[PDB]
Amino acid sequence: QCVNLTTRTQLPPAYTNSFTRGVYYPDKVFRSSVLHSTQDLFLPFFSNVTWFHAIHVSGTNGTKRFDNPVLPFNDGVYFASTEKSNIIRGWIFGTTLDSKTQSLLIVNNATNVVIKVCEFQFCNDPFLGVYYHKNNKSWMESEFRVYSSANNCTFEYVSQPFLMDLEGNFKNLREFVFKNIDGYFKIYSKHTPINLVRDLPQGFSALEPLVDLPIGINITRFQTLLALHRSYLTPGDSSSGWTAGAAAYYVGYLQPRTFLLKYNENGTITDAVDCALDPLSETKCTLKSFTVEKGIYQTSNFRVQPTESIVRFPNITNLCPFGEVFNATRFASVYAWNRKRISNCVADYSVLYNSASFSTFKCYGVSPTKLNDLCFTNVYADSFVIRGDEVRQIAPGQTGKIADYNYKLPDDFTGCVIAWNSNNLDSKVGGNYNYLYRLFRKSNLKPFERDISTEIYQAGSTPCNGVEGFNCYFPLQSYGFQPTNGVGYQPYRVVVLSFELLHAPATVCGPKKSTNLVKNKCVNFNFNGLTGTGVLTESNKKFLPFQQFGRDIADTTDAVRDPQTLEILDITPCSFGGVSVITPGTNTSNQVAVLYQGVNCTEV
Amino acid sequence: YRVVVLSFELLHAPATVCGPKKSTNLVKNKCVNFNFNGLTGTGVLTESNKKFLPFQQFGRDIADTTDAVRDPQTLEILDITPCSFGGVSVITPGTNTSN
Amino acid sequence: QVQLQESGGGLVQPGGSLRLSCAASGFTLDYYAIGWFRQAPGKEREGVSCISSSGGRTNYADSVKGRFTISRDNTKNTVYLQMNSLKPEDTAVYYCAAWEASRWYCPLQFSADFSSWGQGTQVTVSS
Amino acid sequence: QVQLQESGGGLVQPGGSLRLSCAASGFTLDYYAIGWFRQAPGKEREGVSCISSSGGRTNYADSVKGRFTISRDNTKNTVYLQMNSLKPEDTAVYYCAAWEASRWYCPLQFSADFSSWGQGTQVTVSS
Ligand SMILES: *[C@@H]1O[C@H](CO)[C@@H](O)[C@H](O)[C@H]1NC(C)=O
Ligand SMILES: *[C@@H]1O[C@H](CO)[C@@H](O)[C@H](O)[C@H]1NC(C)=O
Ligand SMILES: *[C@@H]1O[C@H](CO)[C@@H](O)[C@H](O)[C@H]1NC(C)=O
Repeated sequence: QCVNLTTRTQLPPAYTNSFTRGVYYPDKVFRSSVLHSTQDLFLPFFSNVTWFHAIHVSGTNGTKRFDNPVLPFNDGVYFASTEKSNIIRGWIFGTTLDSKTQSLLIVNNATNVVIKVCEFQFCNDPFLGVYYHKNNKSWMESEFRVYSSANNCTFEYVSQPFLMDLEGNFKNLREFVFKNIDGYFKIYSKHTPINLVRDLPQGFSALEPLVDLPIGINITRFQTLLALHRSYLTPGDSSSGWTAGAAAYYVGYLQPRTFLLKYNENGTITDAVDCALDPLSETKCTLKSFTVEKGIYQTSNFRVQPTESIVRFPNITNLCPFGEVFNATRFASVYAWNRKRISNCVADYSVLYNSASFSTFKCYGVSPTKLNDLCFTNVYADSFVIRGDEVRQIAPGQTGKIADYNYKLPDDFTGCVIAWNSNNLDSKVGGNYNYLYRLFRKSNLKPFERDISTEIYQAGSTPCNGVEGFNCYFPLQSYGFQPTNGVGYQPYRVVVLSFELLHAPATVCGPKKSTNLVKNKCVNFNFNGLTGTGVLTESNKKFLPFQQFGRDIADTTDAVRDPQTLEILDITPCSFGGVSVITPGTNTSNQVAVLYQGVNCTEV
Repeated sequence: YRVVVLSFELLHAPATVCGPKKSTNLVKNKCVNFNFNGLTGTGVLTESNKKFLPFQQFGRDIADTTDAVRDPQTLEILDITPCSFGGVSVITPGTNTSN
Repeated sequence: QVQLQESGGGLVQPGGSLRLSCAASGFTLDYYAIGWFRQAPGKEREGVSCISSSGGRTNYADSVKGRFTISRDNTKNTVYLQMNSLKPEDTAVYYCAAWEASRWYCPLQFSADFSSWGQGTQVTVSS
Repeated sequence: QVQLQESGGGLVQPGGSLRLSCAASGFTLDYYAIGWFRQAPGKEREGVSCISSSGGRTNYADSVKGRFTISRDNTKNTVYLQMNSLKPEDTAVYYCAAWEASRWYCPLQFSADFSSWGQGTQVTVSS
């Protein structure tokens, strides 16, 4: 069972420098007197790592509390331990560290190691209550206070302890590397006696492999398991803990790095070099030796990657007579519909959506958000004053009086149905009966068919002969549009837009995103559909009025005409080149010089 | 009746249970087709005096070709050599003189 | 396939509390504002409480202020309300309407078209 | 890798609407003419409807005339059936089949080779 401790209070982070450590055997092969280059997850040289006291006394009173934050686990972790009295005991791994996601424990008592992955319920301060015996004291008893409960256990492993016993300055360094790739939880280990060095010692030490585990879980966050020698019920004034946590543990974060490892005739890594540190090391990696002679070598290449984007594209003056339809005065009757044609215009569909004024927004065949992007060939517009409960019947694949008798909607409908009301504008106190609606027809219609005939339908067997009477009715009845009618009986201004997507030239297109102009900076540019990377400079060339572009002798674009501003701009590809290192023999000096071929010294 | 069911998990997952099958007795100094722990190759096996690290199972030349392999039974690293390929040349005078 | 469904109606005591929810299937409700309306026996359908598409703008009738709390979850696509201290004047049929505002403003004070209507549920307060 | 896949099957009310789609992967469906066919419990594989490769010629069954709609998108390499005014006689397993005109004359109202077949989708109409 877990016992609550005091707050961590978010102690400030502290940094130190790691000098050539974390070098572990990257594979399981034997190499003798050879230089091998490996690209994998490692600790950078002279990298800056975060170090925590096991116990800190930060309060003015002298409160002894642990430095046990839960730290992020990204692409492996290097964990160093300078310790003397066996106070760090294990590690927790997972994503949530709760009863929601599977979590892994490694713990080390005096006898063996225990490794599990289950559904643990983890407390805020897991720890191990460690106490000595009253007679022997040779070993210690550990009471686990790490998790509340465990379920769905999927692995178990017990073997020789990872940490050796430490039972007055023989502090030792345990260097560990933990990685997770392809369901593989790998631990590489090494221990070394240290003397009179508070931080990591300077030197090299190969880290041998210790175990691989097929846990196969997702792990993003981890914590450090530590041991209470004291009592949480009665915290002593001082010395109840272990020398106020002089024992320390260091955390470094691994990255994909390249290393040149030198295997000797033993197959022990006696030296390594990282290729990304400094140009001297880059030269050593590219030449595949630890010593370079006096001369000049070429290591890599730079390209000056662009920093932003620009797009310009001309906008036509006239837009559309959308306001002639949507904001019209008089509308058509439902028996004699008003199709309107829209072509050779730029259609602003952001206006209709941002209007936040139309009740129904249902576009079929085209997503609502993308009307301005893609454009079409021809547009047909209809907009009417239909009753409210007859709104849902304008979408293809439907049944209803209007949906069956008046106007068919083909299933393969690419377009939009967008509706709202017309109460304050199309209703009158005496009722607006100028809209005539059909309820009787001889047969159902076809998609996009129009009938305006006013023939009297024969409900019975005798012919009407255009004259009403028994079993004879006029085709059209008028609606009682009143401002006091209920929601369904209200007048409803509904719009149907039918678009044409054909293998034909496009005459209607959407609004075009045009941005600001940037000069003398490498940028990705899109002029009238031409996309590229370059730096745009003011050009003296003169274009004839009907010309737009310019090419060199070698079929490469070099000059362009800005559509909005009639200036003429020329393009230079963004400066790149090779990088060379001038260096004398490594046996004489370790300083180098860099030379960038065929570029100007401003972009560097 | 005492009944035990053994359910085998065959997925794209690491194999922790395997059958040693028959530990085929070592036959050396004659280039054979060998399959050590999944490595399949052809060549002659000879006793070698190199020392592999306990975790190391492979030995690599300067190139990618593997040379020495550790015996899982009893260590004494064995080394591999492809067994003497070559080419045949025919020394003959003019056929109008002798065959 | 646009469908609106009520959940949580029933019989309670005056002064009590209950929670009603409108769920929906066939389309997403984050774009729509959703209002709650009620029809009493012999009375017209009144506006009980409206909430915007993003939930930042809300409307309560003067008779329902301080007892009703409207809310929505756009992630799971439902709209909730909590009524406390119920009265016999609140017993009626109850509806959820999802639509888009019709005028140039952010609030939802006024009424407009009521795009999609569920079948409703009965809420009864009597003791 | 020639695959014809049916999608959109389900249970619908009589008088409702439904949409079925046949998609082609591993080959071009524009070159083939595609027909929707059916098998009912205890009945034979009857020709419901057909459309030509270009879509300029179509045939329907008299049992589905005036209620069914066949079409195709040759750019998207698919064939659609929309299904309106549904009757309980429309519950069955529906396949899409692609073939080439194996006779003279443009129309496809005769039955013929059906070189490629799908797995089928269930469409049930009952209420
Ligand atoms: C280490 O810290 C110093 C300042 O505290 C900083 O200049 C340096 O960038 C850090 N190390 C790394 C690798 O960033
Ligand atoms: C090579 O091997 C021995 C062990 O056999 C080791 O102790 C020795 O120091 C190694 N040689 C060098 C130069 O490191
Ligand atoms: C480019 O190089 C020339 C030398 O050829 C120099 O005069 C000029 O100032 C440089 N311009 C930039 C921006 O570096």
